[PDB]
Amino acid sequence: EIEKLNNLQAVFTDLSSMDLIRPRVSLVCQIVRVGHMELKEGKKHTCGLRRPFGVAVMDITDIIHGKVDDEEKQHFIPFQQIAMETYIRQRQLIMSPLITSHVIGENEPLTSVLNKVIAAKEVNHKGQGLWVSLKLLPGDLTQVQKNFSHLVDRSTAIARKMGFPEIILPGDVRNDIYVTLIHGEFDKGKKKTPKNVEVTMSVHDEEGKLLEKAIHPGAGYEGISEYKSVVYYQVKQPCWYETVKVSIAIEEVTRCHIRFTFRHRSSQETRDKSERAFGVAFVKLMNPDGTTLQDGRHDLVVYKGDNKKMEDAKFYLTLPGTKMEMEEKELQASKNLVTFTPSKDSTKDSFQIATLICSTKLTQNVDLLGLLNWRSNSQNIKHNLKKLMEVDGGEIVKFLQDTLDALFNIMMEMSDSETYDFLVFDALVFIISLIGDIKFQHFNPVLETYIYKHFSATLAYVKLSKVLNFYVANADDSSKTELLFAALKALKYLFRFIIQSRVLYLRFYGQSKDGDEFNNSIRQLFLAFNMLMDRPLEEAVKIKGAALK
Repeated sequence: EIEKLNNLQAVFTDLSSMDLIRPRVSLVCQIVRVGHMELKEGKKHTCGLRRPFGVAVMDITDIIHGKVDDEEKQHFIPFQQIAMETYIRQRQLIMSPLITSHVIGENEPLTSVLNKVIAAKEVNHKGQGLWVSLKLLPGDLTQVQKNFSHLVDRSTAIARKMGFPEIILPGDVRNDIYVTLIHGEFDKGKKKTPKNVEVTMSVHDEEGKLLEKAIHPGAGYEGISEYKSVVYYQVKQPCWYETVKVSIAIEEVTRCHIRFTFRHRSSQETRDKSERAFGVAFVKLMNPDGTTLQDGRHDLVVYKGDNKKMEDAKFYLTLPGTKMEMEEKELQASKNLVTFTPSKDSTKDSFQIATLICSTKLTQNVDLLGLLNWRSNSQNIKHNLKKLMEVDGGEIVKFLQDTLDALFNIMMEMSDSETYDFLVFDALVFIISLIGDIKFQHFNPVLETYIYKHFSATLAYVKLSKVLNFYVANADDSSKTELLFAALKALKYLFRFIIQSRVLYLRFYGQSKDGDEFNNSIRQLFLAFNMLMDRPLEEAVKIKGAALK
């Protein structure tokens, strides 16, 4: 890219406070050669094949620390090539040749050379490297492009962090799905020469049509229809560890899946293009529970058989894709012997991928979704509520609005179950406690936005007052101590919601008929607090402290 030659300016965004104070950060530049399979002259070879060449690494933690910052410094990061050690030491072996092995100078995965460079602080570059001026610019992409616009114009490349910052801004709309090709064990089949498996991933829809540009190889480069993995030479289980970026329409990702067509890229072009994907794995970006694909490792399974069945969405999508999917179908078949016939096409071949979904809207939780489906999952609402608190606030904050509305709906529809009242009470206590945390304190404006604009209850406040009055009435309960104490920790917003429900009652029924009863509840709550405090201090020293707080 001649246009990039003077515009090869990289900026990594989202680099949070804990990122800078990380003990070790290294600037790893992976150099992958693209072209022919074998570095030989004489035979025509396929173009566009990626092969491992080398990786340049420099520990830029102190640069990220900001200890030394200077544009003039053109850091020459030494380049480490893979050990192609088969041409120098062979010329001197006399009087005792007894050796049986093969030639392996490229077959090492890039993670191997990466770990070598990480361990060995010295790199024998032999005059090969790259010049860069590394400086840390405070702030995210915006103020970097505004307080350092000269260095970082809009034409400067944009790169984001593997993770999330300490301050999740409300409306951090993103769809950064980072797919890492950890490894894949693909059998050599009837070829003694190990297959040069290339993961030409293909985002097909539920109808099987390939999605274009949904796969982005990395920052500073646009999306592509299909991403081809590095074609490892005669490696039975290639280990790529190649991260690609997937940014599909966040509302289309439910109908979108990735089809992993594994093609053996032989030493010759006619063989390569005459060889189809002997095996194909895949994953669908939604879980069966209506949630998007969970963040972490997914153990794909490479199928075998009719390639027509491999490429037709109505079959391979319906067929299980991951090893967990093998287990799911097998276990559902164990109880029900109704037309569940396992296929001998299920070879031992399998694939491994990791999905770092950096997104805001995408849902990954079971009990939270069941609570979303409360109107049809009242049976699990007991368990959905019993397990919602272990759901991290990162998931809750995604649709806190619908969560709050659903809790209030549970309250109005079937308020008879005081058990669900208690569950919703404690879950809401935890909700407000986590929103008050520094992580989610900036959603508190959005929380109050919901309260003033989207709160949807008229008498739940009555039951909240009743339950909280019970909480203060049973303050001496050790099991209540943590529950009542955490309620105390956020009583301001609990009562903001209660006031919202009361005022909705007011403006929906005109006059406060139970205004006197309401105030009586308030007063009896005060005197219950009095009963709490006049109890011996030893039981609840810290609890009366938080009460005063």
